[PDB]
Amino acid sequence: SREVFICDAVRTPIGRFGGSLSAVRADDLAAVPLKALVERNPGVDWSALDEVFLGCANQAGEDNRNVARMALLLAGLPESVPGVTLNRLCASGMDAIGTAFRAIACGEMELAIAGGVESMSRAPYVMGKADSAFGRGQKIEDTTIGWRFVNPLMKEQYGIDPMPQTADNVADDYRVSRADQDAFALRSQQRAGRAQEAGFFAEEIVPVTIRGKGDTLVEHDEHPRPDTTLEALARLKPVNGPEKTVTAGNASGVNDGAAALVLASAEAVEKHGLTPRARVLGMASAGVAPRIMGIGPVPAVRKLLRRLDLAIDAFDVIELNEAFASQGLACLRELGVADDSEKVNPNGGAIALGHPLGMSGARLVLTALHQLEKSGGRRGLATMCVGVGQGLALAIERVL
Amino acid sequence: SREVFICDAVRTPIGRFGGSLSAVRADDLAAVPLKALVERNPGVDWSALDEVFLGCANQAGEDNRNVARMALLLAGLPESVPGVTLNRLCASGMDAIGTAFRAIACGEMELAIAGGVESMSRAPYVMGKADSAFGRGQKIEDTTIGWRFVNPLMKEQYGIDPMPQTADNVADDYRVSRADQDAFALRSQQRAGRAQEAGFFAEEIVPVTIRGGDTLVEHDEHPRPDTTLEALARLKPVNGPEKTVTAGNASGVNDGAAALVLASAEAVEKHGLTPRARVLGMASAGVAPRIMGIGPVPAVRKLLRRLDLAIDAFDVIELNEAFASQGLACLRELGVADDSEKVNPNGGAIALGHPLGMSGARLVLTALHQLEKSGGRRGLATMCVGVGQGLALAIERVL
Amino acid sequence: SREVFICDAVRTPIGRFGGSLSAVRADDLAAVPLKALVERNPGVDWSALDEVFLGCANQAGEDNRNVARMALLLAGLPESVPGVTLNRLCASGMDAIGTAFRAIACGEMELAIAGGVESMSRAPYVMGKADSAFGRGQKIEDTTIGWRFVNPLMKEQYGIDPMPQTADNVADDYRVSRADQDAFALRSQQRAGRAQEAGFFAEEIVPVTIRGGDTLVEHDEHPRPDTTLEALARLKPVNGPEKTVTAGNASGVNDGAAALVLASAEAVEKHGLTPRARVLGMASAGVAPRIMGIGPVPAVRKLLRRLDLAIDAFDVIELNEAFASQGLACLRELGVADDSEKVNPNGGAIALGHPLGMSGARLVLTALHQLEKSGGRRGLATMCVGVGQGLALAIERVLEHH
Amino acid sequence: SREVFICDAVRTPIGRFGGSLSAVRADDLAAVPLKALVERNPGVDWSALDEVFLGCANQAGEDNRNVARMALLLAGLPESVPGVTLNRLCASGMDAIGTAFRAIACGEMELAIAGGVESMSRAPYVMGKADSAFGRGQKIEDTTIGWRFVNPLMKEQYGIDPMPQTADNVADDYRVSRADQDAFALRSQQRAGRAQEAGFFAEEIVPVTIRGRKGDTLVEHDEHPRPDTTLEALARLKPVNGPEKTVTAGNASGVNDGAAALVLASAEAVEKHGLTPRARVLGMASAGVAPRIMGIGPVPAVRKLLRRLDLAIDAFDVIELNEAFASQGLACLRELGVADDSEKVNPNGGAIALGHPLGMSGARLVLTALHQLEKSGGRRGLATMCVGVGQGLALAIERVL
Repeated sequence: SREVFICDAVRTPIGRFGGSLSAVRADDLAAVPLKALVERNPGVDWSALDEVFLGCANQAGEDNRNVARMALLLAGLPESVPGVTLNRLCASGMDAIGTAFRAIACGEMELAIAGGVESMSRAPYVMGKADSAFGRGQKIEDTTIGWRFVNPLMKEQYGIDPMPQTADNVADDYRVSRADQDAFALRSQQRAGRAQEAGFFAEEIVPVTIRGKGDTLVEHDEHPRPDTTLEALARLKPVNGPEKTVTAGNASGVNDGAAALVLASAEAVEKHGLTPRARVLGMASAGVAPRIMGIGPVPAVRKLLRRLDLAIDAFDVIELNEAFASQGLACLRELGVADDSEKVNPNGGAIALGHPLGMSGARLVLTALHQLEKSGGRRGLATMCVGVGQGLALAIERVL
Repeated sequence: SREVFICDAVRTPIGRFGGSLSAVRADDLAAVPLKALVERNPGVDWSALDEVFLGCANQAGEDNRNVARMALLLAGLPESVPGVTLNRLCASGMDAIGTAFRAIACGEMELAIAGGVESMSRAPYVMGKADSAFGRGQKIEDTTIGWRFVNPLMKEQYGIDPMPQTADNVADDYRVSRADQDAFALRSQQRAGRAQEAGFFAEEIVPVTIRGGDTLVEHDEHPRPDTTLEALARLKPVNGPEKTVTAGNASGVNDGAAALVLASAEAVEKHGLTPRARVLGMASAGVAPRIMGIGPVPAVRKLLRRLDLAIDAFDVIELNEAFASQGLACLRELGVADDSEKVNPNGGAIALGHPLGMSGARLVLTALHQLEKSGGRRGLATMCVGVGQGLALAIERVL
Repeated sequence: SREVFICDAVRTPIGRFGGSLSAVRADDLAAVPLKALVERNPGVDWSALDEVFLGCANQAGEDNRNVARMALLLAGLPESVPGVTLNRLCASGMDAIGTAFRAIACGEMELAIAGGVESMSRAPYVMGKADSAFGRGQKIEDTTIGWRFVNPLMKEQYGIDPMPQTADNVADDYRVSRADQDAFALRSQQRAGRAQEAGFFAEEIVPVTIRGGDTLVEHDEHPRPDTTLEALARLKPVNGPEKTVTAGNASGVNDGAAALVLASAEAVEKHGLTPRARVLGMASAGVAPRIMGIGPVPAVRKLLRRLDLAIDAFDVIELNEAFASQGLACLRELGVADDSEKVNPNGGAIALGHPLGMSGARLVLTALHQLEKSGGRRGLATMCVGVGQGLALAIERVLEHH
Repeated sequence: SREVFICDAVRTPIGRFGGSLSAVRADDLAAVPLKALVERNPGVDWSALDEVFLGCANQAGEDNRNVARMALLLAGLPESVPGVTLNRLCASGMDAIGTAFRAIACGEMELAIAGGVESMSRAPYVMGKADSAFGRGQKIEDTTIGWRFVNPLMKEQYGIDPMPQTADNVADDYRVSRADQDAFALRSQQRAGRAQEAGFFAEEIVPVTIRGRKGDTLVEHDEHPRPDTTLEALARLKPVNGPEKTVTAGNASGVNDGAAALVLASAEAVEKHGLTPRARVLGMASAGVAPRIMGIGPVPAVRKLLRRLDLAIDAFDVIELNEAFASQGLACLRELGVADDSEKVNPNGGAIALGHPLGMSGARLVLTALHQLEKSGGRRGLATMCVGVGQGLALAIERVL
């Protein structure tokens, strides 16, 4: 192993479904943070960029045929730069970062961009080919979210629980009450409201231009509900019926966004005049039962911390993706961290900010690093649950 | 050094479009080699498997939402095993192996499976959402091959040349005659027919069970062993009578899957594995989309500069045969004879077909197979990528 | 042949594409005039209704599988009442009336409803089946307007000219200027604006209930009563600057339904109906598809030859205004002045819109309405048809004596 | 009401779903009987044809935008000849004949062609527009058979029972046993088998030629019959709607492709054009019933026609009762007072053997009733059929002496 440094990092705002980014093609959306990294670091010879690594969970729409390569071409990067796209659903953007990290760490590259994109607004319909002449069985399925082309052997053995059903399964199996879930969701809105007002998100964001009438600029996260009250949350009806616990209020949404980071060896930092902001420590993955996918981060974090020989206490910032309050609380309880820890999602998370699957994992690493710089903390841990039962964890350390 | 070894490696047969594997869902197809590797190596505690890495170029069909994880669950691997899917179009399967290699090389994992899948038979149609109430503008597009949801900025700047058009561009720009392309295609069919008859492909292949009573698919379906130079010389070019690329000097559209075991020294010792090769390294390069077939040249050169090796250092070169034109253009730029017996000794994709995600993994698997049969040392696997890339991966047989 | 009477007649307002009626399923929309006739004539034993005949040009969407029978059931008519749907594209609604007329005229039934419906807003996409395992050639086609599933034998022999191109072919071959087309369009907008202001259309219309709180849709959405000659003269032609057909001298894409009661002398007496007109007859004709707009000329001639009437025996002529070019070319062939006050006296489809299946029912309904207002005797309704047809239907107001 | 004659009449063979006619566009298929009427009757000035009327149940596919006019143009008929398409689902082709009849009977025209077409093989999929930006609710529906774009009000008030369910409802409410349904099915296959061997269908049929790189196929024979059907093979089939029900694939018609067309003429037109008058049309009547028991539709349609003509059912030498399902065939015969096994009912078999291309079937019933009257020397024929969403239609004819 040699050392690997995260240098510059930017993200787009995150839009609501059908919202402020809904007119931006996924490939063009993935380009925006790449173009911004080129314009923010003008001292770099971009023909020395070894690879662009992007996470993308869909890849059926405008993000088809390796959107990493589509996006780097659209962003103005030299045609000599290769690109590759990663799919670990919800954790694709974190996976891109770990994958760029491992490539640099064993000496195969010097300089890379890793991040992620999802346009859930523009997710297309898919239709299976007829497998016989004049086939009457064709159907179209929405790829915004959820299962399509269901394998009967998968449904039989593992189920096809929608994500909110998995979050109810976690609330049942780990005993996470409606009240604790709603209190977690309120803290995410409150912390994100304070961060919004302080300009913490504006420090992360690069704006998107919508060419419409006249050009407009998207600059603000659209998903947050900073006026949320505990009383409003307690009135919401659960997604899966009156005795369940998961609601639209204690869960993230469907969203659009992109993010990208520079990773570099020590030599690349010195050749290209980069600011090394953090060292990557490592990434680990784990499988769990698909029906309780939200608990994924517990064995992923434990595999990483065992190999790094570190306790959860060694971390000043923990970014635990808030796909659902039920699974966030259950992961914190298993790992021995207080429900309301100020070290965990200190500026709020996905319940406030939304969850464009491919982008989210890149956002978590980006914002952990950002919060370490503001707080003068040392170690950061980013972790998230993954559809069909996985977790992923990635640790960093601020450069002193 | 911190060595990474390729152990067991297997592949399905390769099916024609609408052919012998066309009834097998992409996810079930991917699961076939994973289940074969489990059954062939029962001394392994499979709960110690760190990751499944699969290449897949499409991911809109039965391969959606991370086919690596779908396939490992369908194959019977424990749910504790994570999976991730890579997309570098044509080279996805080679990228999977290189990615597993890097994860083990830097100490993050011990034991991985890497491979690839493509069901081009069962690739779906895609339809964009309406952006307006009562939208009249919707259309469906085929994802079997080629461009869909064309970005007009991509089309203006780099073009949207179909793969056979790029191959014609390489023929013109690198002066590769029709006659040279057709002779290359004939050698592929002849080398392939010999290897078939010798039972070489059968040693790589694990059979696919098709449920009707039940049948077994065991034989590669794409090869045309009775091909003649006169039969190739008579075909009309895809892009008109001036041009050189035909259906005969080109790969087709195909279905298949492959998977390899990769392991640290420690994992080999712990799980009683047979190490067969050491992975030396992988490199990628970009080129102009319009001549994507030349991608292997700067990828090979990047890898060989880092390893400190000349192209003559390799006993086997597996160069994907997407198009005879780009195969020859690459061989001539690299200083290797058109007809070299070191290059694709048992034939390539013109004969065997090209299920995108699978091909990269097949090239590594079969390079290692050929090294064992010949007593050679170093193998080089390389291939072009749609939208202008190349990938190269080098291996070395163990002593 | 016995006499056949038109009794009560009603229509929905006509909506724009994606406008005021765009949320109403085609079948529900067809039910609205049927239900209005039942509630307006509560005297009648509706179990004696012999048939519902509706026109509909599309029948792929919510109007699939015989919208006449769907609509009569949704309207609350007894399940004992049968229904049949007619498709002569643009003239389907007129054909429904003429078909009811003929059934009653040769004694096969006593009492019918005839009308038409179109929801061009909600027209679906269609997709051919794959003719081979793993077929790669599938596509989807919009059914809102225009050609789909094109037969190469039809394209080669007759062409697949879009409707506005056929209107440009009629303007070229019959020499109809841009300026005469624009002046014909202006007259339709002015005439319809006077008719709107007087409450003439409100008398035709029954409201559509939109479920949200519920709203009512009560007035035509398509008219542009502030239209000026200057504003029409500025519009760019559909098929390029050397052509004449525009958005302003042509009808639109529209939603609407209409229905009329038809009865024998015996049904009028038995059910206590008010007879308002007798049907004199219907005739159809084919022309070249490329000049479909001239269809009404041989249709009107064939009808008037059999009825032994000249064109000036008609107090009202409702000529569908699909395009000003073909309206003018038709009036000039029949010897009727471009600006006649007998022709479309309350304006036409350039103002009101053209929901294909409904328009033909609307023309007969509004011809009869105009006869009652003016004290006129005979009306003629005639319209052009896609792929080269014309249809013409003549009525005579029932006159009292002493 | 003056007299109206049926003159020449022809049909394609009936193909199976995805079978012998499956490569023929619906509009080209409809053109084949029209082209054959022209070639068989060169004594006609075809510029005097007043109208082509075709039945068609679907009209979403290659049959879109008035297939009557598309087909007469493809058939080579002059562009001066108008056409109109009727939709009464299963009865559309009978409706076309009645409609041509009524136009001639009240003096509005002299010479017409009437018939029907269905290509159930090539029926397309239909997809509703999204009613909102980025709508997630779109779906496609097969239009081969069955409900699409279901109205929740129709489902709540009347149901959306598929056709076989309606036939099970008729078997339950009218007490029609599985045994009687299978014996009815067997008689249809045996009668169609004898008619086939006798060349009876060959006299009705004009061939379709299909081209391609494997050469020409001449399609000449009905493909749906299973003349080797046995009672024990019928009795082994599993019912469509579960073990308690009676309707099977063996005691029901299928999904099929075909076209048919008939010449109708006034006395004067018969004279002027050198036509052979074969039958007088007596009349047509329609009736509604509950959609859930649509198979009983022919009972009130027949009773209404026979009341107005002042005829008893026994005045007919031939009854062509469409065999959509044996259950409704038998229920209708028992209501009209005609024996289950009558030799006057479907003497040459019916839709259980021959198939049911919706728009075409009603035209075939009238065509083949007239044919059987000519072979037998019978005087009066009755054609009747049930209709999806609860109708019947009945049409009566009289052989010219």
